[PDB]
Amino acid sequence: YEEWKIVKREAPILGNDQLIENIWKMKREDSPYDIISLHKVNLIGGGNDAVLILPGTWSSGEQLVTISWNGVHYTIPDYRKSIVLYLARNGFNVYTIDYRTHYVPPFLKDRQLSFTANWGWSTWISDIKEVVSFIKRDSGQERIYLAGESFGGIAALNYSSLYWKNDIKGLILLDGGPTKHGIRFYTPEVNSIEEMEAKGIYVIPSRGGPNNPIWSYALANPDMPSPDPKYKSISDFLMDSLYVTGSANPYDYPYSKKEDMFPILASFDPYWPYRLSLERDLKFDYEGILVPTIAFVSERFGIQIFDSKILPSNSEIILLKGYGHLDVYTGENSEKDVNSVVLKWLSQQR
Ligand SMILES: [Ca+2]
Ligand SMILES: [Ca+2]
Ligand SMILES: [Ca+2]
Repeated sequence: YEEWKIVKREAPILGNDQLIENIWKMKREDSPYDIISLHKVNLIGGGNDAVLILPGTWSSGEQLVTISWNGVHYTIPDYRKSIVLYLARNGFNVYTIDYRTHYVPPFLKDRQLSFTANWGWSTWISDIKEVVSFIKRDSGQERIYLAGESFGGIAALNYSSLYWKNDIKGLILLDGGPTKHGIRFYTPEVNSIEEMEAKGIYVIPSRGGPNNPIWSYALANPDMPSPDPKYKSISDFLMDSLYVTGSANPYDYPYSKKEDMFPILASFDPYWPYRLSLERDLKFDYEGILVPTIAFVSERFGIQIFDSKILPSNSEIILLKGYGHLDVYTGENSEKDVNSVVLKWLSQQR
């Protein structure tokens, strides 16, 4: 349990052979599935500094680097469309974490998932801490840049509220952070910890991931019939389902593409613990965080949901006009609107 063990050493990234990946794994407690992992990406010959990116719900560090799940590949990553690869190409040591969710078998159900009952904030925060400690030694930085996507932005802020003084020198929120008072991709099956155990429902399933091969089928066969007869094709149905949820804008700028969206949905982890959301009770102190911050907010999703008032005083807020949630993370226009802007912001800190 104690140590990080190397599992992939100096491995070139598919479609990006100037970039290399290292992966380490750490056993945690107390079930066989309590494992975390850490990915590092840098240019051949080395990168500098340290940026850690926290994935969002059902996401993983693996997804953030190779748009894959357990080595199952759905596409070839484009560094222009990937914050991790883009920052690594531009000279940074970039790291990203596989949460414990990345080790859950997709076929488990109901009470077989009871080992996730205490996958709450102290667990997640402890796992992020182990990664940060490793990064400091690996990169040589006393403090790091911490980025977060969606849920990962809340995680970044929560982590920072506890450890910013010794660990964090800059925050990058990519459509993620505390949401507004009572802000209403699932309808909750449980509403408390007691109900979770009473009903034996410990996780929220993804509508993508290994248990939903529809996305991958539809990328290869986009003109097949729609399961919902309102639409002319399966791809039409799936892309419009993303539109309706504020996840994509297929119809106007930034012109979300199935080639970008379907691989993301396909490569998610199957399950996410209820415990994190059921600990809405826990108060984190965001008042003292004196860290330079850049926050990106999608017009079609984030502005409606995310609360700007609770962020550090520094914060530069970038509104992404036309964007759905997932457009923040992929697509050819994300290079101009997100990735290059994060790089420029980082250059202003140095
Ligand atoms: Ca140092
Ligand atoms: Ca399916
Ligand atoms: Ca077809």
